[PDB]
Amino acid sequence: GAYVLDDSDGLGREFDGIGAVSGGGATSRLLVNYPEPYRSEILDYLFKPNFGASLHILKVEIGGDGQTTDGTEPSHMHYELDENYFRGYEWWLMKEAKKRNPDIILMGLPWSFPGWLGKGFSWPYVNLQLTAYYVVRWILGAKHYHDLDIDYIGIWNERPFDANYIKELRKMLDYQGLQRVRIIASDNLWEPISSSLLLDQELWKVVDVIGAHYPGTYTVWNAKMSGKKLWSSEDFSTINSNVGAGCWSRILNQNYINGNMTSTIAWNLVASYYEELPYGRSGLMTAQEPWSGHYVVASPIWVSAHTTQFTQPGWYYLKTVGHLEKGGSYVALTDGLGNLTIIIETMSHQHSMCIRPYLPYYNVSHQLATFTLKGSLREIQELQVWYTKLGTPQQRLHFKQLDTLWLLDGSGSFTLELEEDEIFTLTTLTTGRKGSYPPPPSSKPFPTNYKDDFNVEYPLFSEAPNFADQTGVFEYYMNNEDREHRFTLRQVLNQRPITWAADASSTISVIGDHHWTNMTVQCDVYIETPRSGGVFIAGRVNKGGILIRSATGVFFWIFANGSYRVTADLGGWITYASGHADVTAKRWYTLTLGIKGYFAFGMLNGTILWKNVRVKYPGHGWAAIGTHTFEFAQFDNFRVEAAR
Amino acid sequence: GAYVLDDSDGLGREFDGIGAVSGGGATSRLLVNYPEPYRSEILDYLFKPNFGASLHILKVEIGGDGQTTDGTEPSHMHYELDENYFRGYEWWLMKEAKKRNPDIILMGLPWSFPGWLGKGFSWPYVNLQLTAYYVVRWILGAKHYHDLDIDYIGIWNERPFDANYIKELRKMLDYQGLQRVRIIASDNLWEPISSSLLLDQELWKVVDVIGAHYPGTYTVWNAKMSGKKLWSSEDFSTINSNVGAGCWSRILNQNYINGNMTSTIAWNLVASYYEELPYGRSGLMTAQEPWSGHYVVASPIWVSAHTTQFTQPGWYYLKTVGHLEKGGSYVALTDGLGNLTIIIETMSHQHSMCIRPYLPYYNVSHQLATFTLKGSLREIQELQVWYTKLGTPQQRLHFKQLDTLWLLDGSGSFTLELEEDEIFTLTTLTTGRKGSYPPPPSSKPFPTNYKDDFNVEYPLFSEAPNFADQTGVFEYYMNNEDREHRFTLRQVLNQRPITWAADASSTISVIGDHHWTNMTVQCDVYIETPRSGGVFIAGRVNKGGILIRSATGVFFWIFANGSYRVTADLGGWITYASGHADVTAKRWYTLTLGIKGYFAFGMLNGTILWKNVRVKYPGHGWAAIGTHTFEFAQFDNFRVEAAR
Amino acid sequence: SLPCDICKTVVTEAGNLLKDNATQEEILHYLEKTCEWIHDSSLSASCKEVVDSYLPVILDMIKGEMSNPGEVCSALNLCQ
Amino acid sequence: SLPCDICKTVVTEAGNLLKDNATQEEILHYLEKTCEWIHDSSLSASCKEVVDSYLPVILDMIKGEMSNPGEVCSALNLCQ
Ligand SMILES: *[C@@H]1O[C@H](CO)[C@@H](O[C@@H]2O[C@H](CO)[C@@H](O[C@@H]3O[C@H](CO)[C@@H](O)[C@H](O)[C@@H]3O)[C@H](O)[C@H]2NC(C)=O)[C@H](O)[C@H]1NC(C)=O
Ligand SMILES: *[C@@H]1O[C@H](CO)[C@@H](O[C@@H]2O[C@H](CO)[C@@H](O[C@@H]3O[C@H](CO)[C@@H](O)[C@H](O)[C@@H]3O)[C@H](O)[C@H]2NC(C)=O)[C@H](O)[C@H]1NC(C)=O
Ligand SMILES: *[C@@H]1O[C@H](CO)[C@@H](O[C@@H]2O[C@H](CO)[C@@H](O)[C@H](O)[C@H]2NC(C)=O)[C@H](O)[C@H]1NC(C)=O
Ligand SMILES: *[C@@H]1O[C@H](CO)[C@@H](O[C@@H]2O[C@H](CO)[C@@H](O)[C@H](O)[C@H]2NC(C)=O)[C@H](O)[C@H]1NC(C)=O
Ligand SMILES: *[C@@H]1O[C@H](CO)[C@@H](O[C@@H]2O[C@H](CO)[C@@H](O)[C@H](O)[C@H]2NC(C)=O)[C@H](O)[C@H]1NC(C)=O
Ligand SMILES: *[C@@H]1O[C@H](CO)[C@@H](O[C@@H]2O[C@H](CO)[C@@H](O)[C@H](O)[C@H]2NC(C)=O)[C@H](O)[C@H]1NC(C)=O
Ligand SMILES: *[C@@H]1O[C@H](CO)[C@@H](O)[C@H](O)[C@H]1NC(C)=O
Ligand SMILES: *[C@@H]1O[C@H](CO)[C@@H](O)[C@H](O)[C@H]1NC(C)=O
Ligand SMILES: [Ca+2]
Ligand SMILES: [Ca+2]
Repeated sequence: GAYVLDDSDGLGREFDGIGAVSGGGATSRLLVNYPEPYRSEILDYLFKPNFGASLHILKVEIGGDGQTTDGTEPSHMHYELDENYFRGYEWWLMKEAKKRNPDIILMGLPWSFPGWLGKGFSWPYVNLQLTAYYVVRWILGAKHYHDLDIDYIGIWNERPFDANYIKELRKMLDYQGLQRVRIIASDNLWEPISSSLLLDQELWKVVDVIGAHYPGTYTVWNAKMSGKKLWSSEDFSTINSNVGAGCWSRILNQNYINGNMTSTIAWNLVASYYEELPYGRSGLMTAQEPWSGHYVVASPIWVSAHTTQFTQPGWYYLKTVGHLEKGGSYVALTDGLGNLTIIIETMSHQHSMCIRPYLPYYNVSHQLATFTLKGSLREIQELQVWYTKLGTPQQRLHFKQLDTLWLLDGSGSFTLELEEDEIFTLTTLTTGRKGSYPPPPSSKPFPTNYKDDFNVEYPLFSEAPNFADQTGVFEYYMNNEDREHRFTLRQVLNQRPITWAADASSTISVIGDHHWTNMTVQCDVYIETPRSGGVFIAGRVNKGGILIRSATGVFFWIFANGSYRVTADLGGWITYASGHADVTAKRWYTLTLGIKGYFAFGMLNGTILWKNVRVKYPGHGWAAIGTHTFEFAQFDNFRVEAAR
Repeated sequence: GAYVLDDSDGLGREFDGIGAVSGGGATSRLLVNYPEPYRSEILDYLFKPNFGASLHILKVEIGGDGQTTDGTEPSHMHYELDENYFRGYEWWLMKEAKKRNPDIILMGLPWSFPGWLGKGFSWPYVNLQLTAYYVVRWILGAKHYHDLDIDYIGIWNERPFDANYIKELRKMLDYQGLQRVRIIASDNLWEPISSSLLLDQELWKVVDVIGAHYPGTYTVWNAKMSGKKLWSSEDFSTINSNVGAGCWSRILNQNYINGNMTSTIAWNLVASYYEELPYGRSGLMTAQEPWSGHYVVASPIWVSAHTTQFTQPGWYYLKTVGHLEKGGSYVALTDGLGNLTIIIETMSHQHSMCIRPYLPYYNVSHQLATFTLKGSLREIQELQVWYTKLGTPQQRLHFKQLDTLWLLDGSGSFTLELEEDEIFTLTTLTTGRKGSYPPPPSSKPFPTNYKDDFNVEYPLFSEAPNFADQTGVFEYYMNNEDREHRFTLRQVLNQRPITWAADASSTISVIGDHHWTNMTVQCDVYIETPRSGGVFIAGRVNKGGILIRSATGVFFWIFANGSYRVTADLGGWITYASGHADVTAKRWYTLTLGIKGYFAFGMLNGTILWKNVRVKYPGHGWAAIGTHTFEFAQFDNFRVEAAR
Repeated sequence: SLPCDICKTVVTEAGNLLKDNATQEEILHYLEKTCEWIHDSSLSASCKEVVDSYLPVILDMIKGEMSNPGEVCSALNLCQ
Repeated sequence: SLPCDICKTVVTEAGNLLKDNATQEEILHYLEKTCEWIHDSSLSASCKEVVDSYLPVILDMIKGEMSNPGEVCSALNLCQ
């Protein structure tokens, strides 16, 4: 089997880059509170050129206050007339990425929207101009407050598009001097966007890129025909084991070979969210322990390097790419300056299955491949070699540089012995590097004794560390008018968002160790809504993210009508205990909840309210705080002591 | 506590009887081919008075050719001009039940309907008259051909009702001289039937009984208010273990106590369908091995006896019924001829959970219950006692008669010592009997070497034994015009019926042992449709019933266009092998399919067509036959040899 | 009055669409194919099973409401 | 002509009805409730989880088709 590589008949499509997603939702949540130098080391493995994953693209969620997979992300406009360009962690992340790689490509995309944009409906297309103004404000803010140039803007993540909205968005962007910003649509399937572009000349003109999710390396006829750039704008979403690394390796090559896709973007960037939340450990690497500093440079990081360190957006694929006789594939790219990169993969079916979609069986066996460099490639005498072998610990080798290959015999030809689950990068480039930092601290569970008094005058981030909001939005709050409770944590949503997921009907933020079973939670609470207001503290909270509605545990609620209730569920369908209590609005109370084995008790201002209440056992989960509906409330002097 | 029982202030509601369902779907399939005396013994345990379950009601499915849970059931009208009142096994079952108990109550209800009836639509209410004539004809057929009086008629099982169809049905029945036949509606939830009856005087007049499914012992306000009889027209559906028996025990009492329900009907009568099909072993007893004669007189049989042997439709409940101080309940009934029956249950929450709906925790602890007989019940001085204890085999006493109680002290009072999971029947009746037959043969797997040449000239039943149709309908067929293939099996559906379940798009009948993994299937096949026709033989078929669409195995197909295909799925989405073959319509071919480990082969007329084709392994399932669509085809000389 | 007559005719047509023979099979095939997109090699059964277990009941339930056009229009405030 | 104008307004009323704020939560509650009827103590989680996962996507997808009333009417043979 001889495979010809040649540029004599011209070139293939322009390569657009490899990237990853931060968001959809709160995937980078636990990264922000990592101690130095570890936080900066992690960022280097992700973004530093000629080091680690050396990513070309960073795609971020434009927070809309709704639950978007592993938590909620704060919006720049919680209410109409509200504007704040310093909430959350996406601004910080984009700036950190840009510091390491100034040529990084930036993309923004909404999953949810604040409820006020709906004007009575849970729909973002009620006023096209208004929704476009909300999105464009985010782009302008990125530039004005953070010196960030957003390169691409999306429509509505995995949700219907409105052709008129897309057109209106283009008009709005141009009007605000953002003609350079490009539009990608529709961050869903190939259809109906592809056919819509063929039937509407005006829509065709305003859409720059067709972005499809989890395509399984293939495209559709209408998309090829559109003549637009085709990107796998969301892919991967698999556990970062060797299997996850194989999946990533295979699709990186075959998305172009099989589907003419010139960019692939992984969900997600780094697993910095509690592993027990949906799709745990599905990032290119792992960083879910800010309390310990422990992080894992997972296999997908090196699979990324095989392409990212040896290609750049603007290079061109050759016309000569394809599959191997006995399984696997090869791609080849040039920069038009005489450089050449060759990427070969032999991922076995059993060690490269992604979550989406279904992968049909294919055989891979030992083989030999001969490559011949025709055209201007013949003039190349030398190639650098990089190698990776995925599998068992006895046989895993990552991004190891091998002996240089020479083609001095004028033949312009070479041969390789290929086995299964291997990656080879053959490049003229000398800049390759397997980046290294000393090993980080060992893994350790979440602290068994933890407290946060929220007494931070000028916080770096909008929310206290380790609190992962699952419905509603919680923020640092300063109340000067009170000396006893000057610095608190406040739930700030006053209405349900235009939801992406099925958010709970009560707000909730989870924290700690999901393994915890016996625990004591304490918090000072303050109900802002007279008569109707309510708050809670909870333990053994077992579900979150897109499943937040399903959460069970032990919930201790107090209400401003002088009542209390103890429930088994966040939904409050199952009552453990209930009664009266001396509770009103606009008054500070200390709540204590103790859970041990089959029994629980609750305290109000250090006095027993209820005791020896039988609860389900065994049971385990996080500690939590929240409010009865989307209402204002404050929390202070949070404490938890637990046994795993 | 002292529990009073009295008839001085009058009586409660009239008791209507305890019953079971045969159908929805093919639940009695494997009973018909049991050898004697076992078949007759099973029937006695079910229907013989003062013996076993001694059932008051038998509810049957009116076959509509569609898949209705564990298979398809044949209709009396496959086509508009087709009428046959001798297909299937429901006629036979009703006659067998009636022979044992002439006072048994008979009910009929459609799940599916044949296609033709819809007149181009998948809706039964297209022509209200044609649908009513189709149904009423069955009821008349039941009398004219089998001398059976159908007492009750339903609408459409767990599907929407049409008030105008319900009105047409009454008219139709009356017009055909069936004024005695009563209507039960709507075999779904309490609503919208209950409120519809309150808003429509005309509908109220034509509906005799409100029949609800899996009510969880409760009714609704509108149903109580209607003044109609309320029945749990479908309940139970739980594995016939001690847990299943507890569920049945508890609901039998509490459906009346909590929901004013005067009848409870269990799905299903007897588990005579492959256990690996949906809801396996969910009958009052088990009879799933006609090849061995092995049957199991399960616990629910004796739980039934506690009521059925000591009550009869027409008896009245007393006003004095209720719950016990430390958990459990008691009901009491009279015939108004001096007889009295008292049924007590103490089913623990953990040992009485049904499949539907959700059962909330309740405690059951040891207690003493004193019973005093006021009114005309005070004249009673002698009561017979029957006892049951459900649990582990060590503490397992079914329907054991205890020492006779004497209330000679004029007090008209007695006390009982009550533990958990116990049933007591206290009756004046002397007729009680724990029926007994010698133990049936031991359980044995389906024969490893099996053949059926279908050479039955005048079969007793419409289909060959052990073939369980999962899509389409297969019947014995005689073709005199051919001597080599005079007696065959034929798929007779030529169109998709008005489906209750999600039937496959190809017809299929499964047979054998679901545990089989290595097997050789052989069958002579005959394609009736020119050009477009297709048939198959299969092995390792894993799923059936309601999930027949998802079924996977090794399917060997041959089409009248001169082609073949080997698939991993019934849907044919996954191809193992494909190619050309010397195959046409209206010609007999012998198909052989061999499956062993990772490899399979196929033969056409003893000649290899394909060999060493790699298949998924491990894998296990039944053998099967079928057709590409709803089309005519014939099968002959069926053979299977397998290893479990 | 007059929009009441037209409203009733629209509901009728929409009903007749879901009532078409082809409709059930066409929906199952769409939904089973989306199952291959939603999940991998192992969990392709769960998804497909859920679809073949509830789709009939859901579709037939909707056909039930489309069968009373007067009632639909009354809720849409085009009849009463 | 005239039934095309009425048809379009019917699709809009229904479309706006599903688009009401209260609609999502209402549907969630209904299906989450029916999950207690369909399954017992153990399997009440599976049903509820499936509901909270796919209803969002399904409901919002329908709201999309209702958003083009002309297209709906064209398929209903009241417009073209
Ligand atoms: C969380 O709290 C529960 C409640 O106390 C803990 O469970 C209890 O653990 C103790 C000690 O491990 C068990 O006691 C032992 O009982 C056996 C006889 O059953 C006896 O031989 C021993 O000497 C000792 O007394 C107790 O049974 C157990 N209770 C239950 C209901 O399981 C649990 O261990 C705590 N978990 C954590 C992680 O802290
Ligand atoms: C169904 O057929 C398959 C295919 O033959 C059977 O599996 C095979 O069983 C044999 C004997 O049990 C296995 O061979 C053994 O291999 C080991 C080394 O691995 C060797 O030490 C032994 O002396 C012997 O040669 C064979 O590996 C196995 N094949 C596979 C793929 O599992 C299976 O047992 C049959 N099942 C039934 C119920 O009949
Ligand atoms: C999209 O990619 C496909 C390949 O997946 C291209 O189709 C052909 O690919 C073979 C090799 O697999 C080449 O020999 C052919 O020359 C390709 N066709 C053509 C017309 O060049 C397909 O061309 C690509 N489409 C676009 C729009 O570039
Ligand atoms: C391969 O790519 C490198 C990287 O761009 C090229 O090197 C650059 O060459 C340009 C002129 O062609 C100079 O202005 C840059 O300063 C060079 N940069 C570096 C880091 O070397 C190189 O020309 C390409 N071709 C070969 C054969 O190496
Ligand atoms: C339906 O059954 C309920 C009980 O489930 C009856 O309601 C009352 O039940 C208590 C005992 O549980 C008695 O003390 C009351 O006297 C009952 N009410 C009446 C009006 O007698 C209810 O009566 C029954 N409904 C019908 C229509 O008979
Ligand atoms: C209890 O029920 C039995 C069964 O019906 C009654 O016995 C019947 O009594 C009638 C007259 O009342 C006779 O015509 C039947 O021949 C009797 N049948 C049998 C089998 O005994 C009995 O009267 C009822 N009362 C008591 C106190 O036993
Ligand atoms: C894979 O290919 C090799 C070589 O062609 C062969 O030996 C092996 O049996 C094949 N495996 C499968 C499962 O097809
Ligand atoms: C059940 O009741 C008994 C007696 O009142 C008591 O000892 C036991 O603890 C109770 N169990 C539960 C789980 O409530
Ligand atoms: Ca504070
Ligand atoms: Ca024969």
